[PDB]
Amino acid sequence: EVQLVQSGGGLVQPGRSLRLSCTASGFTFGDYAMSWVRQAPGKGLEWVGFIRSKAYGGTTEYAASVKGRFTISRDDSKSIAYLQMNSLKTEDTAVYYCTRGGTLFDYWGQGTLVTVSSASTKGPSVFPLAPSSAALGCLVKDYFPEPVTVSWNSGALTSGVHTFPAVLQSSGLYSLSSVVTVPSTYICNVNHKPSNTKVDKKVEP
Amino acid sequence: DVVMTQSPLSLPVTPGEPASISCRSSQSLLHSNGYNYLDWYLQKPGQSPQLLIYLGSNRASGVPDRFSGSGSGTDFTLKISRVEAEDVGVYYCMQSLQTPRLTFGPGTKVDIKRTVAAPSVFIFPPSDEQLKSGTASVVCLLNNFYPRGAKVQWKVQSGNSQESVTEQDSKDSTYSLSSTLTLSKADYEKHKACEVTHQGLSSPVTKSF
Amino acid sequence: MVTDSEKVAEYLRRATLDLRAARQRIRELESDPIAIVSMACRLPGGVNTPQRLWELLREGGETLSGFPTDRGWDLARLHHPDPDNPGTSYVDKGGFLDDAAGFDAEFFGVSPREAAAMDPQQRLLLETSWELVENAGIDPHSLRGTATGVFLGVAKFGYGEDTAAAEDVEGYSVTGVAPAVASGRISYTMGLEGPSISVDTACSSSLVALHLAVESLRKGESSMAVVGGAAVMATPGVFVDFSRQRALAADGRSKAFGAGADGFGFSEGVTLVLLERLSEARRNGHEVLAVVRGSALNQDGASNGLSAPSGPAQRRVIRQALESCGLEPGDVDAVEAHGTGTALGDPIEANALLDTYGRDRDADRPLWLGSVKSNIGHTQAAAGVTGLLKVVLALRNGELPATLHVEEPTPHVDWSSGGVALLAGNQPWRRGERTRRAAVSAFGISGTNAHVIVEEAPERDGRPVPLVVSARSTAALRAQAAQIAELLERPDADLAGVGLGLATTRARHEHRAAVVASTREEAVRGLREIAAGAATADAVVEGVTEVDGRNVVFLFPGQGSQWAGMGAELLSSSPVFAGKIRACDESMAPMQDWKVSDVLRQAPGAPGLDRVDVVQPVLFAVMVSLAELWRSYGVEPAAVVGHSQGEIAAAHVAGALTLEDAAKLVVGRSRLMRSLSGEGGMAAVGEAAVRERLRPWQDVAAVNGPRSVVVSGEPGALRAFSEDCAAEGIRVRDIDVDYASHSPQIERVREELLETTGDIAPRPARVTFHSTVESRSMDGTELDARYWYRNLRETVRFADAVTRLAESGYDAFIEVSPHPVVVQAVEEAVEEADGAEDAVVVGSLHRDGGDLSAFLRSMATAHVSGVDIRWDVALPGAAPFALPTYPFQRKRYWLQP
Amino acid sequence: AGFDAEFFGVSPREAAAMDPQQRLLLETSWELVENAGIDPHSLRGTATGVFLGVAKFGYGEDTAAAEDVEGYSVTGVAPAVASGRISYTMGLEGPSISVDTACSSSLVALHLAVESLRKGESSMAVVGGAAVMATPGVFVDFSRQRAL
Ligand SMILES: [K+]
Ligand code: NA
Ligand code: NA
Repeated sequence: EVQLVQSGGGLVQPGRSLRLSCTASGFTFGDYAMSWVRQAPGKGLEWVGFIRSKAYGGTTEYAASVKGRFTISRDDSKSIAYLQMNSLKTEDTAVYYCTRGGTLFDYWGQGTLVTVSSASTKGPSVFPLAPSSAALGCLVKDYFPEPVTVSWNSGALTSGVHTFPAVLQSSGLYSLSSVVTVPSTYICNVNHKPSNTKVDKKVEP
Repeated sequence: DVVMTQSPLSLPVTPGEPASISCRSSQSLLHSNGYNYLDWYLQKPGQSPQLLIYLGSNRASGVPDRFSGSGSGTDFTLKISRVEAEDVGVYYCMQSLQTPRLTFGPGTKVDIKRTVAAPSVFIFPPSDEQLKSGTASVVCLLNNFYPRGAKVQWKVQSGNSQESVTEQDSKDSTYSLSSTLTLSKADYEKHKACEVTHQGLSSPVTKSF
Repeated sequence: MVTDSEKVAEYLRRATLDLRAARQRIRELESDPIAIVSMACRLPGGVNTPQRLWELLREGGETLSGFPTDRGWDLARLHHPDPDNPGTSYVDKGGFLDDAAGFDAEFFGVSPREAAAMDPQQRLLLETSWELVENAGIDPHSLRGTATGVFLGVAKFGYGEDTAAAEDVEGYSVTGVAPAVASGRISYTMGLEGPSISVDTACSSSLVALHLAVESLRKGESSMAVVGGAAVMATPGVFVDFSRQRALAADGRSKAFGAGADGFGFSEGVTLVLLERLSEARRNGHEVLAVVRGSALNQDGASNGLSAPSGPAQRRVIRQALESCGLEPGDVDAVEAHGTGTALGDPIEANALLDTYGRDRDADRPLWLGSVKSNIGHTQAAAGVTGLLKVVLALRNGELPATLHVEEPTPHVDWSSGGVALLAGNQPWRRGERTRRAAVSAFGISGTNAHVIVEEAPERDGRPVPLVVSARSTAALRAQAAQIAELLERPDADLAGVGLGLATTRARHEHRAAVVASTREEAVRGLREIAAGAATADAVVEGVTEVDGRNVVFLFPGQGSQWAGMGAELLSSSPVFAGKIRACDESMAPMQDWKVSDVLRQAPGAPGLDRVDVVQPVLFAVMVSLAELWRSYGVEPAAVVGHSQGEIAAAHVAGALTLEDAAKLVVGRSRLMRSLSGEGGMAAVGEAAVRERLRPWQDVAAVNGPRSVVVSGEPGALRAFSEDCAAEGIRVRDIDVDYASHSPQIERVREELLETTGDIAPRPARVTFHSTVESRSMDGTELDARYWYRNLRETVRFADAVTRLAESGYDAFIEVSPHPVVVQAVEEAVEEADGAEDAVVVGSLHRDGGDLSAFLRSMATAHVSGVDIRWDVALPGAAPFALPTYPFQRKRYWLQP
Repeated sequence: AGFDAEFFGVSPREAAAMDPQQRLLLETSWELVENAGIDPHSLRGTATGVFLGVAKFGYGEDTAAAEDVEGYSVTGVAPAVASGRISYTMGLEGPSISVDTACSSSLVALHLAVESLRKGESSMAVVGGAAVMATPGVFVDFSRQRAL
């Protein structure tokens, strides 16, 4: 069966380089144009570039925002398409998809997250969101990199819980908040593996 | 002379029942060879995009046969004969008359139909542990509403708030939102609330310290 | 930008790929090739494997015998030469199974009373279906919960009908003889979940079952299929009934297509094949003996009499079979005929062949024709798949056996056309340019005809070997070892291939034994011990277990285990162990000058095992490296426990310390113990009692059991204290140590220890870490430098940790060490505890015995008591060798009138 | 016990030796095709298949062995012939199969017939089952279990 297996991304600093790969199996890679498409967190899909098959000249095209920084190449013997990314910028942060086809995108890779940041690893700070007069939560602020997990009462309370997508602050550090509803014994358990940080905090007025 | 498509911004659907997504182009997509150069894609949440229909009405092998497409010229429809819950996500109609396509556009956000519900709003103040640091975070929560599109304004403002939204809940089929106003302990003491809007509300709603 | 042609190329490509996938799907649904992955059988004359059948057929043997005398038949009254005499047979010869009454009831979980009430057809289908899956190289337990279908030809033959009605609370009498249950009981006992169907179209029944199974496989309804038929004549009724018609050959011989043909010769048989889509067999790595290409069923319709054959209908089913798989008659080399030896039916069958295969046939390649019935008779519901067995065996051995009794071909057939030749002798049939194909026919007396096209299958050191055998009784265990012993006494025998086959293609039963051997001769010696019910050799272990998995604890002891050159063999023989050692030396690098690997190898100018500051980091490296070796064999700890500095190995294995931080802790602590050289002592020994005795002094390190204890302190008091215990009773074994641990003597180094090691960053443990310091399960983050000082300082509550874990349901305790120093104490503690009463306790290596063979023996000991081991890791590159099937331990079950 | 033997071209002695399951399947199969508005003679030579659930219930097992030159006793009680005799007498040429999965037998027969029709092997299919308790054996056998 057709497979497009993507690798090679991760965390990178501004100005530096990364090469993404898409390793194809189960079809004749050399007969297809291959395209790259990216999706910034919570945004739409933006075309990055594509490379033609040898049958049509093997040439590339690029979005104006990446032209002169990114280049696409292919190895038809190994069945790999590459995205070489130089001079990376924070707004290049995105999930990068490889897809078969230059016009009809009939099979897509699983995506590769590329995060461009100059930030250092940093454990979060937890702060309570307490009531007064049926809803409380925790604020998990100022950490890097993602992710951070949040349970309540060591996974005993799930009903009414809403853990929100992290947001990236102007400082380069992430922050999310978890909340739950109950009227009228309430701890949020926050776990940030990359800095080996664990925290429990009680919420009351 | 750039060729664009537009589809509805949102579309609640009901499993068991049909759904239709309309698409309009700025220019006929009908080619002399008889086909309309219009393809349909779907991106499910946390998944990569997938092809559904090509050249207007051809269903790719492996796509469920509840999906079909029709139309011609500038007007097109994707039809789902009977929606399944797994069909939620973002649908895109993409013209192929003019290439490259620089963007997929906003697409049509398909989610589970339910009765409108208004946001149960809450305001939380900055903690004292945080004020000891040197910065103040005040949160305004809009819990369990439908459909998406709940807006928030602050009045201690612009350029110092950030918002986040959940995915549609698997149980009650609603959304929740959190906004977070951020000022320094200085600028915070120098004053002594959040205004919500939403279609499920009779009129705007405020919550102050 | 992309041109219009470049876009059209992509769209048209998608349309032609869609078409190609649709067409492939059609061809799968209609004509997907079906692999025959294995076979099994019970046939007359003791022909109880397919190879024995091949042996019979290649010699031209005929297994006809007299009627059975051990079935309660009244042989005197039963025979009478006149066909018109009611109730009697004029023949007294047939094809009968060796031991139709023999059954291993307990193997199949059947009670003695259920067994006796079971039709022998049902009982032999259970044995053969077990064998069938074993012969595919498949652990039958792995088919539990699969969509394996069962499709069987089976009819009642009157078993039990003349036995006095009895009590039957469980309904054994009903299910025991119902043909529906003959298929359903296979599904029930092997946990199969595909459709299970019994069919009856008389003589064509088993090829109709095959036709339905192929359909089920092509549709994806069944993932594999057990296919065949069963006929065991419990009563002589068929000889009597067919005698009234003068339908039986008087001498009992089935003289197919011979001029002597004069009626049926009936036989017993239970024959099965295992089918799978060929593409699925290739995907899953199953052997492919041959391929079913296509098949067709039809009816005679309005023939000249209900049970008369129809030439035209046979012609049609032949053509439909060939057309269903896109082949031409010229593509077929040979036919295994229905071939019953009746005077009416043989010519009609031959003429139908002459008129289909024989028309316009290559003059230099006539169709070869024969019938297995001429050798073994007419196996009734099993007839069709029995002829299929012959075809597959003929393909696999490159030879078409002779068909018997055709020294004169029947003159009622005009063979002059020359398109069809009888196999008067064996004929080579070798793989070559021309693809070898043959067809099998079966034509029932109810008029339903089958023709099936079969094609050849597509063209396809000195290290220690663990040999694992199991069975469901001790007698069956001895037999299974003796069978493997015989296999390995051959020259053909691939030691490693046999081991891998034993480990991956056979169900793991309750009674288990293992031999670890490096030569065939050693393997045979150990298997012969098992075959005698002994396990005296060190390379042989035996046990019994009621579960197939355990909740495993890794135990890491402190000092006492070391020995010179320990683990040195493992550096060469085990990359997993050496890789971990090497990882230990990289992390110990900026803290010492020597290397652990050099110590184990006993390199020149390398430290020795007398300095605490080399022993402890070595033993740490050995222990965490043995832990990784256990883990590469699939044994993952559910919990870890350490004794003194062994807790540091434990914490690393649990995930709570990085190896860098654990090296710090062990090197740090181990130097600082060097400082206290000559200043302390320790010795061995009840806790409360020993504390009374210790009031006079102010010099208790560990509680290993209710009589085992360790006292620590100053050298002086140490000897003074011993004198008392000396001149009073129980012994006081010293300890090879320059210091006194877990005593106040330790306090002076507190300050430096903590500052040296205070840099460590403990992580959450991925594996329960049950502390012997604080006597509880601990978050790994709590294991900071202060904790590691408290481990050096406080008392090791070892026995309580074991006890707690036994009482919490852990039932396998593995001492991860180079020599077993806590196994006994674990064993005693586990016994006294309110925990599982079948726990297992084993070590890893022994002072003498630190090579891979000794480690495999330790894993074997764990395994025969239920710890699951991934034995294939020991046998990289081997290919599984074909093995004998389970040695059923049979008793007689027969309901007599 | 009632049967029109002569209609079906069966002799009196064959009729008595026939399982009533077989006899009533002949009548009902004739009726079946008549009820479709089809001249049954027009199915002669067609690829009509027969798929039946049927098991023995002991008809004739306690009758004294007799002479039987024609073998009526064998074909008369064999479940295979219960399907094959329909094909024989109506001149049907599709597959004719009797199956036994106990209580599910006639829907298993239906499942196999649907397959045969979708593949084009059968042009039409006679589908169902027959149970006539010639002996009381099932009431006795299931009584021992307190299952009734
Ligand atoms: K016939
Ligand atoms: Na032994
Ligand atoms: Na115990």
